[PDB]
Amino acid sequence: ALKAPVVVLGAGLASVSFVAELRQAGYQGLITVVGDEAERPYDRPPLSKDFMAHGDAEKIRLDCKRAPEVEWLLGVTAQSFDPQAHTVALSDGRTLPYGTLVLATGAAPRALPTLQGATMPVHTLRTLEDARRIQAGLRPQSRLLIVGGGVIGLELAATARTAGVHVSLVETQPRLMSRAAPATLADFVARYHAAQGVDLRFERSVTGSVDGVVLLDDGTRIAADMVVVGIGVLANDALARAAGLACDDGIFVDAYGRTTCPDVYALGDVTRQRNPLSGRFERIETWSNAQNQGIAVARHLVDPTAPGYAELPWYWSDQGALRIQVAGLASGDEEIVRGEVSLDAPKFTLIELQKGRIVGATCVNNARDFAPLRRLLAVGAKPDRAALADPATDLRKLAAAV
Amino acid sequence: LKAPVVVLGAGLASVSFVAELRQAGYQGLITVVGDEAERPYDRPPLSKDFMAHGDAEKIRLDCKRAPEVEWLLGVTAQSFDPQAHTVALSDGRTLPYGTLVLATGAAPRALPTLQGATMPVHTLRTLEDARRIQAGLRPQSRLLIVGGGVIGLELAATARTAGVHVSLVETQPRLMSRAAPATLADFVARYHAAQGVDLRFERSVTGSVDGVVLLDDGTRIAADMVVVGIGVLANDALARAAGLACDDGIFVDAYGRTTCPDVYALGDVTRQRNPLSGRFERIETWSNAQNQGIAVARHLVDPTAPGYAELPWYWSDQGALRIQVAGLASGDEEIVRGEVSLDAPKFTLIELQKGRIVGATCVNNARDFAPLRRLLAVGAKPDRAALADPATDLRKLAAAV
Amino acid sequence: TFTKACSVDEVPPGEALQVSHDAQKVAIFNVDGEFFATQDQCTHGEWSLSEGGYLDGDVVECSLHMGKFCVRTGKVKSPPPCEPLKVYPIRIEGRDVLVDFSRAAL
Ligand SMILES: Cc1cc2nc3c(=O)[nH]c(=O)nc-3n(C[C@H](O)[C@H](O)[C@H](O)COP(=O)(O)OP(=O)(O)OC[C@H]3O[C@@H](n4cnc5c(N)ncnc54)[C@H](O)[C@@H]3O)c2cc1C
Ligand SMILES: Cc1cc2nc3c(=O)[nH]c(=O)nc-3n(C[C@H](O)[C@H](O)[C@H](O)COP(=O)(O)OP(=O)(O)OC[C@H]3O[C@@H](n4cnc5c(N)ncnc54)[C@H](O)[C@@H]3O)c2cc1C
Ligand code: FES
Repeated sequence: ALKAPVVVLGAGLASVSFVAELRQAGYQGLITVVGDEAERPYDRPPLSKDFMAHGDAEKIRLDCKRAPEVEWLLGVTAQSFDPQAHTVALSDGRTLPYGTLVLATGAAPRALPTLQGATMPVHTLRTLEDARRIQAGLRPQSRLLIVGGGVIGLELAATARTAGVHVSLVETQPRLMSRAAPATLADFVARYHAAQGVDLRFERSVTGSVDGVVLLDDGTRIAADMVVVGIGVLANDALARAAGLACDDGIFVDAYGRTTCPDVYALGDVTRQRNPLSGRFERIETWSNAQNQGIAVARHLVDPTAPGYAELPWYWSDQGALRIQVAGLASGDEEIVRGEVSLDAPKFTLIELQKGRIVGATCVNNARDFAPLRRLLAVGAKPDRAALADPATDLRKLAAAV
Repeated sequence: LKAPVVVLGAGLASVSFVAELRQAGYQGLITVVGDEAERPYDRPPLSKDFMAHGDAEKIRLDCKRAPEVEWLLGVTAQSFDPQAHTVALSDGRTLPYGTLVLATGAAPRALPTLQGATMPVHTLRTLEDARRIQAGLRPQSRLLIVGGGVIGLELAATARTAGVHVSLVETQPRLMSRAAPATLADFVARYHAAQGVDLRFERSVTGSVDGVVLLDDGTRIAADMVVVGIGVLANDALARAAGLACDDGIFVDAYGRTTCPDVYALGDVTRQRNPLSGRFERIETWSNAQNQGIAVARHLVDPTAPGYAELPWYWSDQGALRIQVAGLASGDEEIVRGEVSLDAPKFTLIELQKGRIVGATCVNNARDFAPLRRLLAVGAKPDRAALADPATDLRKLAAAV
Repeated sequence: TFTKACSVDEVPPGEALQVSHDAQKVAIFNVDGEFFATQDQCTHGEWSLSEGGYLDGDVVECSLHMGKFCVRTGKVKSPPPCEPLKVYPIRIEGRDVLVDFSRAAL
């Protein structure tokens, strides 16, 4: 039961998306939103794109326009809350009372401890401070070493290239994007990346540095004028474990965003929820989730006959010449291919199935397939195998019809 | 805490909760709801001595530490509406609650292969689920056993002693893989092996013909009976229809709370933080049920009391063996102590992880178990040399080091 | 200066044809009989709104990230887009559909 006052900790995409559904669903009680960053809440995905380019923080601004008569407290940290007093201590000395408390504190990046004391600069990229900072480090005749081959290593590599930097990349796995991409796509994309001016080093390790030169485990030397660490993000659930809620690198929540603690909710990167596709409680590190879990949770708070979050996971990545969309599971017992898998005209889709049922699907420069495959996903459909591989088949009339 | 208190289920978990609520102070109403007709009983002596004598009187739980409880025995809870603060039972009776406790435990996994297949087929968990067995373990008989799990191997060894021809086929290489150390599991297969038990491995299961029990290697496993012990699954249906966070158990913090306010969960039905790996697992033991249920009652009553914080531990009686296991089965090293003997066992395995004890195990050696639990709980890094000197006193060690 | 971007048939009800004046790619939509010409590029990830996108009513959805705008003002009806679409004046002069690739409001 939603009771005023409503207090949200974190002013990111989940916060913002969350309180707009509060009001723009008819809740005009008191709301306060706390964030430890000082600046209007800003979209994060454009940082890996546009921002290194025309470095405008003013077009990537989360526009909290749909949240009237909200109280923002930016540049203010939440140190702790008391579930038994129903208050939150902030950094500026103030006490926030609450009937309902929402943790939407996201995740932080797990920097390099081996690049602990590097004479060269290094940044973990997660904000509009770090953003501005790498970007402005991206000069034409220069070096840059990225550590990690996931989406941030790849996305930032790409523009580093467009920058004019000779980019090389350390990867600890034998593949890129192990966390959530079909292997085909991963193997595609790396081949995409080689053919552009990016120097890939799979299976390797950063054992340390020397003066101005990198140190892979194989004693390898790398002259880098700037380094970037995108080894992944850990949940910031610190205030959560502190107060006794259920946490395992992330805060557990059920279908309405409930925690194990009465009057406390949780959304976005910080949380661990069911993947209906797997059945396992995973943290889901997607914009997609950030927003829609946001909405689904604030509307159930305002309308309890309404369902809890049910949507299926999906995300994007826009690295170089590749507008990629990935939905549901990365893994199936069978894979189906459509289109032309070329590093110069790539325009295709992958479909992943499991005993007939679609468990997932990607799209590279083929948006028109995405929506219809996602809806097929959503009802766990097992369509006709041969039709799915028949390029005369349009997946919209298939998705739409039966 | 909010009366009336309602506990769903009446196994060891619930009976410990209310028996402790009372002790802790609580003078409020309390109603317990048990689908089986039986007064609360204990499950470990079902694969053990009950099969040796068989008197339900003998395997009975003390409810006198928990006075003034409306035990609804013989009834099943069909749902709860958390918004309404009510429980729907099968006797048509409704139950309003202030605090609601889910202590339903779990059920014996089934095996399709023996689904209406000639001879009797059983699981061991419930009392009724123990006498049909006890009436099948005829002194002269054969018998077969799926899975070398705690109840499969306990029943294998209570069998033999009657002069009843076991036969154990398991789908994995060793025994006791879910939790025991690989060291422990080898000595137990050789020990049972040395006791008759034609132990088979990585060998499931197809076709039973009133003699020809199921198997992928055409085997006259030969039995009138089949006791199946392939693991169990959380009875988390009602919390599930309720919308609480589940995944083959109800996720609870160390205070017992689920994601639904005013609803708690205890014992085998739960998924909770194991402080050794820091993962949420089902802790399906006798000690967790008892202990967790007490520590949830204790903090509910007193506002200050700390949350549940024991590390896992269990026991298994298999023939002459008295196996006691502490913590995780493995780390980066293992020290062995005492005698690893075929006919007269008595040894101790301690597991280490970058020098801190993270696991222990003792067989027919109970004075050593107790101290290692003690060092296992503080995070001790004792001297490994000394740990292996058979003259080192582990009590001396524990009660000081 | 108004310049003829297409015909009143090239762009039928509920559909939409781009127009590449110079390199001024422009989105044209027909909504129940009225034409509204917008900037073809989605302000979020500069995907094509006329080619691939879904106009439901006077609402254009993005197939890339499934963001949504109004074709009459160019105002986002749903993020990820943070910015409105700029939109061009549009005249119909018989069977021809006029756009002045200047005066594109925002
Ligand atoms: C570079 C980059 C590129 C990405 N690209 C994509 C993409 O292409 N597609 C996609 O689907 N996803 C992408 N993502 C993921 C997406 O941005 C996240 O899923 C989304 O931002 C989740 O936001 P959130 O609100 O849950 O957490 P956040 O956005 O981090 O918001 C958390 C806020 O809480 C503040 N906070 C934390 N602790 C406290 C405290 N104690 N007191 C006060 N404030 C606190 C934080 O500092 C921050 O202001 C990208 C992310 C980044 C960083
Ligand atoms: C034969 C056997 C031997 C064992 N031996 C050992 C051993 O040697 N060492 C050890 O550590 N552990 C042993 N265990 C495990 C230990 O006994 C269990 O961990 C323990 O009994 C679980 O406690 P519990 O109270 O949570 O669950 P349970 O004992 O399962 O009790 C839960 C009760 O809830 C009831 N219930 C479920 N749904 C409903 C409903 N809808 N309405 C009403 N009632 C409902 C169930 O029917 C059941 O009676 C053994 C278990 C068995 C079965
Ligand atoms: S490019 Fe249209 S919403 Fe992303």
